[PDB]
Amino acid sequence: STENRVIDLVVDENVPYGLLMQFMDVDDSVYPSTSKPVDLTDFSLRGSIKSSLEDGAETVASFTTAIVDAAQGVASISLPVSAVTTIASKASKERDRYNPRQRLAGYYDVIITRTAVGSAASSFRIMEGKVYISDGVTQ
Amino acid sequence: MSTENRVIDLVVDENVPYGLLMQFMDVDDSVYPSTSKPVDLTDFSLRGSIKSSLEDGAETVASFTTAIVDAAQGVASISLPVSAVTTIASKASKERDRYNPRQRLAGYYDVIITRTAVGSAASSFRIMEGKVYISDGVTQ
Amino acid sequence: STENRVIDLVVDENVPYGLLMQFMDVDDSVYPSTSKPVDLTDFSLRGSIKSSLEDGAETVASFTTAIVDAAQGVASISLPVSAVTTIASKASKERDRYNPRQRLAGYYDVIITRTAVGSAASSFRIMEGKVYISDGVTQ
Amino acid sequence: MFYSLMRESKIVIEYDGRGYHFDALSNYDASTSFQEFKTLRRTIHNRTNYADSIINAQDPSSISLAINFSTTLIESNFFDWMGFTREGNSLFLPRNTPNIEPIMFNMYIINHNNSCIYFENCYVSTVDFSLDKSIPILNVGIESGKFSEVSTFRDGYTITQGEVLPYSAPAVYTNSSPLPALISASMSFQQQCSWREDRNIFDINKIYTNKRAYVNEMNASATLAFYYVKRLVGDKFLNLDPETRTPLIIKNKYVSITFPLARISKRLNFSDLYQVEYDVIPTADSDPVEINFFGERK
Amino acid sequence: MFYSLMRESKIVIEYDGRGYHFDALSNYDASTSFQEFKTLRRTIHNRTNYADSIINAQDPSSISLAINFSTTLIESNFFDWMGFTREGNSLFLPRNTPNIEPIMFNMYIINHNNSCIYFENCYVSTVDFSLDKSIPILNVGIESGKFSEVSTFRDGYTITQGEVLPYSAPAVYTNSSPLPALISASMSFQQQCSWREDRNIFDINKIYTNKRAYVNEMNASATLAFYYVKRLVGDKFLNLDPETRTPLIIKNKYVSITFPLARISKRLNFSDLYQVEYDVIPTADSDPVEINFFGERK
Amino acid sequence: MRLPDPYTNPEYPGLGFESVNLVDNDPMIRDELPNGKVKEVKISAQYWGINISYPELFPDEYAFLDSRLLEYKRTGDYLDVLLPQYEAFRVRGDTKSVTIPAGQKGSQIILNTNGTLTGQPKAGDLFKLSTHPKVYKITNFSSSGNVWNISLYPDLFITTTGSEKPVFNGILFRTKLMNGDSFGSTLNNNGTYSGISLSLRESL
Amino acid sequence: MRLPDPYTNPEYPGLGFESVNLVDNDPMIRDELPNGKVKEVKISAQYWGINISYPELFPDEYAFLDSRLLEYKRTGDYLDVLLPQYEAFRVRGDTKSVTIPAGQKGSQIILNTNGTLTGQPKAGDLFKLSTHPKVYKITNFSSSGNVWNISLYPDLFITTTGSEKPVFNGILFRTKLMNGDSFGSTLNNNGTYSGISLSLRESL
Amino acid sequence: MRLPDPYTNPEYPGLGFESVNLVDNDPMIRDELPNGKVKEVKISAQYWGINISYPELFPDEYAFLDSRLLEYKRTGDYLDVLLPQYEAFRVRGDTKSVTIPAGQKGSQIILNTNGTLTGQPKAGDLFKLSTHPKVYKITNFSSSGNVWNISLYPDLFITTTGSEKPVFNGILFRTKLMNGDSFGSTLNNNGTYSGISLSLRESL
Repeated sequence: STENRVIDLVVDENVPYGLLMQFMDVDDSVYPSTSKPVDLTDFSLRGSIKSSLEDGAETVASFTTAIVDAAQGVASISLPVSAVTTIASKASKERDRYNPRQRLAGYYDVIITRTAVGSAASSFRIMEGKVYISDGVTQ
Repeated sequence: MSTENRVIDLVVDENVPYGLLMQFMDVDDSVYPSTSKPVDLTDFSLRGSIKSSLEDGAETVASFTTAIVDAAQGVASISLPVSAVTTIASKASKERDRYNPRQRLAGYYDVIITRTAVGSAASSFRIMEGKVYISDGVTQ
Repeated sequence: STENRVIDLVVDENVPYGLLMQFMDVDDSVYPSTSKPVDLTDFSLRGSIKSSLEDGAETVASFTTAIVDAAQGVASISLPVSAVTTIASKASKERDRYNPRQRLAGYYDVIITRTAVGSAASSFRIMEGKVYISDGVTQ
Repeated sequence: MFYSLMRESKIVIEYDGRGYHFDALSNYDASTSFQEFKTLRRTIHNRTNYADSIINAQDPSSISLAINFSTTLIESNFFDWMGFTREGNSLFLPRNTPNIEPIMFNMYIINHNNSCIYFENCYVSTVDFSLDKSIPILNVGIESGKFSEVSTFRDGYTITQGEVLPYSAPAVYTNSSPLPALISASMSFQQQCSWREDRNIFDINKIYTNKRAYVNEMNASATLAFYYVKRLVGDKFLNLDPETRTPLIIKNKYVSITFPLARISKRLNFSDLYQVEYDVIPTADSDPVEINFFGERK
Repeated sequence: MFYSLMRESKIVIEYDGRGYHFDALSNYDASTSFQEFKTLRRTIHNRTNYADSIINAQDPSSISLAINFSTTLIESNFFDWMGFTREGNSLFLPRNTPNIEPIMFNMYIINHNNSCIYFENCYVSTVDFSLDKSIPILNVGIESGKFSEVSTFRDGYTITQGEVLPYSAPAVYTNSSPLPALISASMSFQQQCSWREDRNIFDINKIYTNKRAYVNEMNASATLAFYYVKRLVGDKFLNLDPETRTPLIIKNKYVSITFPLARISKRLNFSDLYQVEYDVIPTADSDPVEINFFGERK
Repeated sequence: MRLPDPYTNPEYPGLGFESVNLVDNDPMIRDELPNGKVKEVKISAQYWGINISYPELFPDEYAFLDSRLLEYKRTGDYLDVLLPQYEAFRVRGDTKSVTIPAGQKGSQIILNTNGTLTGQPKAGDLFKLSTHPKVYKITNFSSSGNVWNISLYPDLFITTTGSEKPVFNGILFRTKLMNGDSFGSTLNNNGTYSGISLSLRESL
Repeated sequence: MRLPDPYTNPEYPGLGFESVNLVDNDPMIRDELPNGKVKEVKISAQYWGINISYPELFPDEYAFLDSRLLEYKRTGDYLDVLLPQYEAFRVRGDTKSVTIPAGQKGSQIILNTNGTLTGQPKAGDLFKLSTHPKVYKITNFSSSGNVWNISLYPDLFITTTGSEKPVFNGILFRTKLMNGDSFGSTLNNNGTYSGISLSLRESL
Repeated sequence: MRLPDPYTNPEYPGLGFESVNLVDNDPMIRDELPNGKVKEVKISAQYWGINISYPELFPDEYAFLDSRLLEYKRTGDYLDVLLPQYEAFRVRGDTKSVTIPAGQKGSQIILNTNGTLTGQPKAGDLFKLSTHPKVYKITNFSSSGNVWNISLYPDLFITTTGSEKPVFNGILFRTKLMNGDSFGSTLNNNGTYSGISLSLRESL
């Protein structure tokens, strides 16, 4: 995977979450800013959130994945408001003294996969890190 | 900049109706510097609230009376009347800021914009957050 | 320059692993170093993952060598997701200091070989290091 | 009356209309001054003794802050403001300087009783921290153009630094091979800007303050101190020969500065125990230098 | 692995194919370094941030040794190698420098486990010792052109320094009349050579090491510190007037530096107890300066 | 056309005059006789020479200045130069009710202010007529009631027709840019333009 | 032909202007009249002059550069250069469907984009006609919908024939070398060619 | 006769070239018409100018160098100068089985390598014929099978007779020492000679 590229997602309470990626391969040896959007046809990403980083952990939520634009390279990872509410319910209560809005919910990963006839399994991990819930008051 | 960007602090002045003027604008910087256009704010409703603490059981001390002054041009306004300001001032902590004695902590707040429309894009975003402070006054 | 054979592999749990080695032959006689790729003829790579260096150590897994595009020098080393699961089963429960997701699974090394290209078995080790399993959350 | 204590202060940096109150501040130093034009017009008529001095400019201020690492990683904005490009929580050193002028911001130094000193047109010119056997701390150095005294100010109630990160021993690697016997890894990053003085005859009888500046260069550097250790007779890995290109990383549990290709120069000191000292700079064609900021659990 | 301790070392100087192991060494200091050519090619096309640095030369090393006097007088070879002519156990300062280039020799700094640092093309550039109320010791200063790491070396098993000479109080005379109230007699001798850098275009893409040097001048000097003492009112022998030519000798039980004719300049300091300071150099037509080395019983 | 200065355009602070040089150019034929008497002859006219120096210029400041200079060189207009040190407002009022008697061709203006002007001009100030572009310096001034006696350095370049109106404030030099035959500016690798100098000459 | 630069040959970053001096060279019959009036007549054609200074060039980069320059000297054609400070792509679109009505001489020009171009060319930017190789400099801009009115510093060398197409991007100066007669390069002991500079000059 | 360099004589390291200056001397008559068109005329030949600088020289190094220079001035021979930066070996093989068709008098050599040469020459390298001492620089090279198309900066000083053989490696400049009319070197009091410079010119 990308151990050096761990990013912590922040989901707002009482708000549906949305995050969009762009798979866009580059080759700047010919000239700088030579980037071609990767075709995402017949790609299906999927992921999950679990409370602890070990086997036997209780699953918290599964992202409602989608492919917004095929052949344009714009994939999306997201989950509805009810799932965010479940995350907020399951999240820990060890609030920081100087970041009293963020609580830890669990760990997440998502895997992209190729399901092409004439091909084989091409699962690959593209995201890794933790899911932090930001508290909300306006409901 | 995970959350550092959409957080600012508001200081409502006691005995004065507080009104904050917002101007949405779609600024393009990655493609080219110095390019910005207003956001068509039609069907982009706003709503906000204030609470004393972040716990599950918190008191709704006040709530912004948001209004879209201009449908286009991306101009909106969040404001609360004099009664809400008085309620906030009464329901605020008695511990005064040392660097500015007139300011006392009132609570936390959020602002969500709901772009409900005919198109199936009923998304919601939290565009503001922070702490609410009350600035004491004497003119009454 | 000098030697940099020691590189550590971080394989992902529940995801198949595949590494792409672009073999190359750089020479610094001329100031712009020659980009000549080695030509992969009569070459086979062998690699086993074995816990600890002591004699008699059990073979945790074995790398599956792929030789493709011999003209331009590239090659692939891989192992199926079942091999990944077998590796993750025997990994130690202690986690790495810098990343709380990696766990030491064993050691490895791949050995190039020429089989009677000139009636010589010119086999030498290419690379080496430690294999780290990265605990997943998706499954 | 009201005295002003350094311990009773609060430093808030104003950028983009938001206040970045930088708590976990170990110590800061600043000064303000004015520039004078003092000439003595001694003539054969009157060999005078009294000079003709007029204050016409504000000498730029040099503010230095020492900030502890924090769990919310607000301190990475100093790399962000100094010119590094951002992707996630990692800061890249761009191949070319993006803009001619640096990123300008204002800074407040708050104190009790509505007392404040307002530094304006500031830019981050130096950031260096030493990964050592003591708690790491990055000393930032900013230069101001105009300083002023103001009554009301901006105070960062929400944007603040969290708890200081626990100490963790540094370690420097080549690919994945550890380099033995580390002593002190010191990293240095700079944005060597220069003020463009445009004091003209339209500013006569007025106080001039510097306003605009341009970036001469950006760079990333590191000085590594080791003990002279050899494992073999005539060793090839550990010696005193220069290394034109070698992948280096100065890694910690919470930060990792990566040089995809490095130019290393070595220096041996015949001290009580022999010490070798590296001088690591990125090469000509090296990929952008990485600076990762891990809050907790990487 | 193998660490390198200064206390566990042995310094052997290789001259004429024989190893002069200089024991009775109080302390030595040395360093090695490389010269770089680092230019930043910022252009209007690409205002780059990555320099173009290549290591092309070895910076000359500056090794300093502090050596105690010994009964076998091996340390006088430093005067011998620095250019002084020898007759018996006395070293003369020649009227003219004998050769254009200094006397070159190699030096080893041995350590355990076949570890060594090989300084080559060395020359003795400075030798000074202070005859005082502490044990005398002469600090020699040599400059190297090329340093290297070698496996096997030269170790002076036989040629070595004996036991340190016992302390003996210094005394300075004029002919045979003692000079009263001595404080500290410091002697200095130099061979102020200069490296001739001949780095040319045939050395491009290679590491250059200095190889040849020429002697700018040799000299013998001494600074004498006394207490301001007068025996008569309007004394003629002891005063502050300069002395164009006067025979001087700074004598000890084991060494005696002789100036057949000296140029003395005096300097009075109004300190707690008045101190006069001499500046002794040989005159234009003075006979060669003597340096006698008495082991035992003169 | 006005040369850009930080009065009209303060957003470009680099366009200020780092140092001006008001050169007095009055060519004369000077001959020194052996009897110690130096004799001068004046035929040609006197023209004020202005030299402007600039600091390092950012791309936008240089873009504005170069656009203005190229507009000048395109339309063949006359650059107007304003010197701040000569903008002290002493004489205030209306200059339309003041009358200048005609036939004055010497080096002295006698004008009846008609009591419509407050204050008095100071020696060494800048003075100009409303019908001619030449700029004069007041060398002496004596006021006897409402009639003023202003003395000017350059001999009157025009004979007063009686319709001229004195101008004391807001005086500009109708200059023409010299050294424009080979005009350039080097752009350094740091993005700033350097080596910009304007040698202007009063082309009345 | 094209002068090598990091845009054409990115593998040689040593190429590229350390400093470029874009001088204006308009010869003129200037005459200083005795009355103070300065009269100048433009007869000789104007030509931009480009002075390029190179940073430390390594042996391979200088080999490429002087190979290209010697090919220039051999085949005798013109040497095109692309100034990068004027490469701000401020006008998108394809200019083939842009018509310039025929019969236009002088600084002013009128062109109809027919609703094709996106972006406004601000003053100070470059401009060049498709047919003629002369390079102008926009001094003022004014548009009324699709029609654009552009004022250029040098007068249009040739009258528009109704087919010339605007070129707002990738403008190359058709220049000739002026240092060819005695052009030497010094090699240091460090291994770099130092002080390489060119004095170009636009031809026609 | 070869000029002493640290290839043949490494025992004298002071004889290395501290800095070389390959000067391109191609005198031309350049005339600039008022219509902006610059025109050139070439009659005389192009000769490579080489300038050598030296560091401080010890007595033995100076003795060797001076003996060689005096031998040159005695026999009236031609100094051969070798530039290390032009000694990259690309083309290897035999140059005797390669054929050059005759009648080639332009600025381009077409030769059939007959498959006897490995590698290809690079642009900007040094090329020379075996029957003439003039040194050429390859400005362009296109290979279509075995026939090579080498383009040279100086126009061919000879017309190929069909017997010439290309020389790619081991090329020396048949120079003649200029400034030999007043040639000297000051000896300092420290024994080293200083102020030695060789201004050489390619006397083909």
